[PDB]
Amino acid sequence: KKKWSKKSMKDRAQHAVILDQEKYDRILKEVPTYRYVSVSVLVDRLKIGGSLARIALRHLEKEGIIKPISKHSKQAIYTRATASE
Amino acid sequence: TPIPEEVQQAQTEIKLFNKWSFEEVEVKDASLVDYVQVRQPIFVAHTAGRYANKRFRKAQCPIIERLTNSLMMNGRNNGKKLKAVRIIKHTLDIINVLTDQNPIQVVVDAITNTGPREDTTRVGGGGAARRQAVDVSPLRRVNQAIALLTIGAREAAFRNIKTIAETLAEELINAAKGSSTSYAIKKKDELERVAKSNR
Amino acid sequence: AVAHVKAGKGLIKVNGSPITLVEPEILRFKVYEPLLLVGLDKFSNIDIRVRVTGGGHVSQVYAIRQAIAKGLVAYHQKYVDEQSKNELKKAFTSYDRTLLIADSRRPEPKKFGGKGARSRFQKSYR
Amino acid sequence: VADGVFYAELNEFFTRELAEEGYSGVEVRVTPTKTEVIIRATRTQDVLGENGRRINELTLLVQKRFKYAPGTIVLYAERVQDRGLSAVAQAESMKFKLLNGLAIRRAAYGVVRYVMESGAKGCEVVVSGKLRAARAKAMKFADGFLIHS
Amino acid sequence: MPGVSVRDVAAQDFINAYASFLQRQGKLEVPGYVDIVKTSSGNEMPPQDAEGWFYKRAASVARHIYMRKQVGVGKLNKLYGGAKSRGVRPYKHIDASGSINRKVLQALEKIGIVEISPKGGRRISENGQRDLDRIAAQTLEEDE
Amino acid sequence: VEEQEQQQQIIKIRITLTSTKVKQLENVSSNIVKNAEQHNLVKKGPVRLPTKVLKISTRKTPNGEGSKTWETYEMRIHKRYIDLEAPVQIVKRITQITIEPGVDVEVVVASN
Amino acid sequence: SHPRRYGKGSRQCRVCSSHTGLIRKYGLNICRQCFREKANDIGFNKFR
Amino acid sequence: QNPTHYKIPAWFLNRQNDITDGKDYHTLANNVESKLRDDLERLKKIRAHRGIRHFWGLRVRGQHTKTTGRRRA
RNA sequence: UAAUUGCGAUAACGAACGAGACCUUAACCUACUAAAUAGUGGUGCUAGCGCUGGUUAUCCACUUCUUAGAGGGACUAUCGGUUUCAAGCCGAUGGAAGUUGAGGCAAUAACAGGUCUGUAUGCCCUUAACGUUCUGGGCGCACGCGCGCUACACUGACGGAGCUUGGCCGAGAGGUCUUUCCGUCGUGCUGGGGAUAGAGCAUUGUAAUUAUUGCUCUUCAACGAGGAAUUCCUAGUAAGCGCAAGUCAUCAGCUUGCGUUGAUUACGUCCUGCCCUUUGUACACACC
Repeated sequence: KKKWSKKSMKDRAQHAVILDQEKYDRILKEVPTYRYVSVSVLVDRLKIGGSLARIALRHLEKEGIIKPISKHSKQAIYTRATASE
Repeated sequence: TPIPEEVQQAQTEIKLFNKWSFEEVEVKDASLVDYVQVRQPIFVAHTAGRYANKRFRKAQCPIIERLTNSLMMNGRNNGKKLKAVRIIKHTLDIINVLTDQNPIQVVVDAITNTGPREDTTRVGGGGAARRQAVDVSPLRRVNQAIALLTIGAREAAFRNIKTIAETLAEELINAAKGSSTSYAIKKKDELERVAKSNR
Repeated sequence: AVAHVKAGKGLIKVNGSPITLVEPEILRFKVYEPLLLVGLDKFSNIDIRVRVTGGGHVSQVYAIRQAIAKGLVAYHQKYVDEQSKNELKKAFTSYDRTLLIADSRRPEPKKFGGKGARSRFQKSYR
Repeated sequence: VADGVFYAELNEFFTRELAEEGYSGVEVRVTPTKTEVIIRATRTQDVLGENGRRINELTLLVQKRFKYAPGTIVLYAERVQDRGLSAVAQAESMKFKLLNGLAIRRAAYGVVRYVMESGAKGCEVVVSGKLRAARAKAMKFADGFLIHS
Repeated sequence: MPGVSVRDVAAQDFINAYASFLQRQGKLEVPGYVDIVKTSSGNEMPPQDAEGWFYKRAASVARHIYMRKQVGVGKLNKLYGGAKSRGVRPYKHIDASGSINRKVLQALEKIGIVEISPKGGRRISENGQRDLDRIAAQTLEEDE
Repeated sequence: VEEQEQQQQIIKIRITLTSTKVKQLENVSSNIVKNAEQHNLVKKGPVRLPTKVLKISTRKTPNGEGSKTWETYEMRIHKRYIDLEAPVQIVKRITQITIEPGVDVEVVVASN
Repeated sequence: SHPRRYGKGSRQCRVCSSHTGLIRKYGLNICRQCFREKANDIGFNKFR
Repeated sequence: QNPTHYKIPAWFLNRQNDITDGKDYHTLANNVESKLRDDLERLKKIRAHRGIRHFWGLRVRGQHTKTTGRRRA
């Protein structure tokens, strides 16, 4: 085969992607170009695993920096930010 | 005394998943626009056997209806409509989210670009087999457009670590912005290359 | 009481609706309508005509759906509520007419000639 | 099913006894523990003959298989109302000439000729190939209307 | 609104809500039967704890019961399960479900929830509806 | 269960009359007669109840051999006509049994 | 003279001599086609 | 390889000698793969058909021959 | 025009027969006449907190379910169009249009088709034998051909969740006192695929080894979507999920029907089968 990485959970546990680098670069940097982007498009462009992007979104959610909506196939949209309304 | 569905307490109520409007959508191409009906849909579905009738303007069509149906199908095998609607429901939302514009309008834009000017049927006559270039016939442009866009989305899903809805959005946006990365536009530009030349 | 049942149909599933006019709460299988039904965008289809009309509180729709494939159902349920009103207000005749409706297809499953693999589907060899 | 099963044995057994015999047609009607058995035969003499056994014997002959009950039976003699619509004599008369012979082509024409005089609207005779012991031509011939199908 | 809601919510949001209430019961003894492979081919128990094997099987069966009844060991088994004829290369699934059903049904008898007929099947009791309906009370408020 | 009506009080009534034929046209007619008799007699019984259908339709290659399409073709429908009386007198049993129009109609008086 | 057994199993007509057959009615599977025209049983007259 | 609450020791009176069951060896891995290698010779010293086929060398439990085995050899 | 189908001409005037009509029924409409299997209302037992709904109750009604009949059959009287003339073409309404849809009622005669072993009769073998009643064994296979069945994997794979029992009780298989959401997946020849192998357990049967089925358990086989190439199908049809009937002591699925899922293309004759006319013909069991 070809080979093979990003690769999770072991990378998720260790500092290298969880700490700052992945959440700030990947998830947070993308958002200024598009206000919302889907969780699955975001997986594919970043080259980040679906499971891997999912915990990171969840940490961010808690923070209140991002806001998800839903759909069953653990698809949905991911939005950062937003407003005065 | 109520309780009931939450929508707006009303107005004219836009349906189409309840999320988006159809009337705003423009088909730029004057020729194309005629065939593409969007004077009054939603997204529910329907069959109706309108019949093939030819030469003049043939039948009714919804662009969306055609798109869901191609997805279930192509391909190959063993796809159900509950999942097939679902993926589109999400796809429309991904597309809107990427563009910041009405998902139907992007769909239109994709289809109008991917639909070639001309095609290349294969005719045997005398001792040999020629291609002289052939009519597009306005529904067939549409059908081909959707099919091409639909194969591309499938091809990506299969190969790469992606759910369909995103592959379908990506392939559609990319066509909708005239980039050769999309399967659909690349084939359009090929088919029109071959047809112009083979004359 | 008030009970007008004129029974539509179009595709499989049988919706009998006996309608006693009050609050706009709706039942399906005698079970509340938004909550069961879930699995929706096509469910809200029904819901249009107990909103957009400007009559909300005029219909407690009691609908009992028994039997097939969740999708087929939706057309039948609607017809019965529309015909009933058309009797009483004949002036709200432009409520059946203008809100669309009708077909069905009606053509549910077709005949089995022998040797066809599923039915006419001949099979497969030179 | 099972009431039909009762039905399901009984006629074929009537058909097999009511075969070659010189007679004419057999309806059966079944009440509880009796079988009507109406024969339309001249040759009903052979089956009948009072007390003895004979009259009983073909009917009682029904009794054993599948049907029914400690009992006696009854039998009624009958006439014919035009032989064509059902019989056994209609079959047999051609069979009796097809034994020792006669002109085969004449027999085909003749048999059609009687019933067609008697109205019929249509009569069709078909006769096996091997005429004169040759090959098999097989032969038809029909007059009038006549429609099986 | 709540009682009627036992009957009339979409099953899952009902089962999810209900399973936390079930969690309180003392019972819930699996004794090592589950361990072989209860169902088709990848059925084991460690995801069972939150709303698993066992716990959804109870929670829901109770959701089912309210609306329906009467029931039995048999009725339950394939409600859930497959066991389709095979084009003879297959399985899709083997759902057993003869062991499974028995384990769920047994616990319920101890608490006093379910009752047993002579001809009829499984009936719900006064005890059985009470717990279901009372918990439903909490459910509807969360949802809206 | 027993639709009460003297005779030292009738404690008999439970009749089921099941009439099964090949031909619908012929069966109906016999059926009609049952209904009228109950009405004349003293007390009125219910009319014809015809429930559900018995099919064997069995699909068989003739056979050549080979017969590989185009099979030749064969249908059993039939029909069960279930007639109660509201009251089973003695007189009622006798008139119906004595005069019975069944030809192919197989009529079984059943059962206390 | 002694006795014997074994090769019990299903039933077939007399009218036709082959074992293989269909039980309900009680004749063999072509005998059944001959019989099917007849009608005898409630049902089959003919045709589909 | 072996856990606390579960366990399996071979029991039976003597003999049968070969092969035996050893009470369902788990024990899976090498001991299973290397077990069947013995079980085969044992099945031969048995005189089983299953053992004679092991000696004949052919598809064991009689596969169809209308088509098949073309990748295999 | 599917139709010497019907019309208009005509050295013809008829006339049969297939087609159609006819029947079947999947569609249907039912407002109804009929009756209740059943649907639905009124009790009574609660639960939310007769108000809102679940359950069963007594033959109390009417009805889409039921079914037997009726009637509604739907078609260019009926609103419509240029037009030898009868027409074709397309459209309203309706619930579908002039072939309303199936081909299931399919003409005669042929092809030495095919059947003597799915169903008798000539006639030879022959005749207390290719009678007889079995018992044991055979439907192995270096390769070809056929049909069929499962895969290659996300529209997926896993687990849980949306003659027949009641119920104590079972690894599966069984014996009886007894009447579509969400953990999981990481697009991996694997959590794919189940081939093959091997030991061992219950039942069908007297027996399961070449010739049962179900398998606990464990070997983990090829195959990365298939060449030269093929078959059908014109919307509930292709294609896909299953089930029951028959088969049947057992048995791969045969053959076969019911429902369920549900698509694409349908102009035309632009390799093959056919039709009528047309001419030529050296053929005539017929371009083999």
